[PDB]
Amino acid sequence: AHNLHITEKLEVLAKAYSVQGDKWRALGYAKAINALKSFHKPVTSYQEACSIPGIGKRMAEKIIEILESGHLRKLDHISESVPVLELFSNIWGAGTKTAQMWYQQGFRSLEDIRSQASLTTQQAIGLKHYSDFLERMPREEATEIEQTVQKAAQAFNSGLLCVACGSYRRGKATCGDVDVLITHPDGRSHRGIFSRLLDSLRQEGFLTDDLVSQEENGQQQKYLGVCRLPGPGRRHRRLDIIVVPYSEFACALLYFTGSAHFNRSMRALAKTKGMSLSEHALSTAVVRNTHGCKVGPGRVLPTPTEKDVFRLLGLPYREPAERDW
DNA sequence: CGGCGGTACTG
DNA sequence: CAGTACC
DNA sequence: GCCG
Ligand SMILES: [Mg+2]
Ligand code: NA
Ligand code: NA
Repeated sequence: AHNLHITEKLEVLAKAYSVQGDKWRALGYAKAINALKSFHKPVTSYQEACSIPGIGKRMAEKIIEILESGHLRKLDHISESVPVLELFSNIWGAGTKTAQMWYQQGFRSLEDIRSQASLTTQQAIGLKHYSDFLERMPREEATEIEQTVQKAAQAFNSGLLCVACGSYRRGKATCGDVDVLITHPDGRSHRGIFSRLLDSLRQEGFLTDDLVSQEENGQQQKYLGVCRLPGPGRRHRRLDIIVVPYSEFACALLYFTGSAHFNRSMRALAKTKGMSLSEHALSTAVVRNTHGCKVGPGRVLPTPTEKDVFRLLGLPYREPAERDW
């Protein structure tokens, strides 16, 4: 953590680009910032800048301006719309397009949104839980939530295997939400159980809002919603559940454990090797066109364990706490 | 030049 | 489909 | 934004 004086200013720029919808420029910035944060010693030279992976001339020039003038002139020309765009796209279900649209329509505050904006069902829930959805819970509460789900699941099939993933599995002290993966060792009993589980969890008043939940489909893969533990002092928390076939267990676990950048790096690596990795499977002999798009499926490789995914990719295994990029 | 992860709901 | 979301 |  040796370049806070520069990265702190870059994260402001990255965030501005992000809420304005400039996703690839923002991405570039993210990789540079992350790089700078892992670099033990204070970069001291424009040459020493380019040196680092994720950093190039453009970014180097910025870092040079910050160490000499102790400032970044671009930070002074960030659009005034940015704080408002950030406020709006912090509503669950509203992204950069929606935020920019609301802004163009003259809205500047959540009060404007509440009173004048047209909201999707999701966004109305997002807004109702605006503050809650910005808070992190202690991992101890995540345990309680996982256990509430696990108990309700194992109540109608004790064979069900339930594991909390995401930041919880990566071992963080606090969690943004709870990610529960459910599967079954028998390979078939996982089918059409959202039906039973969600009903059970609604029965106990545990679920309060549904954000994403295709219950008309017998093939539902995920539930994204909102729960609240019983008793006083409790806040609404975001709950994400996925149910996967046992054969996809390792890939599902890897994906659902993250982090996001870790998943992307893994998947980017797989593609270099003519393979493909998703929450469903690791595939080989994947045929692609000249534009990187999948033109041919290939074969699914057997992956009983996360270790196998690493192995098939020619990588040393990493514990969840080490995937925390 | 041009890709930068791969996928699942919503409406 | 585009937008948003998941990790 | 970075990089092949
Ligand atoms: Mg999470
Ligand atoms: Na949002
Ligand atoms: Na629904």
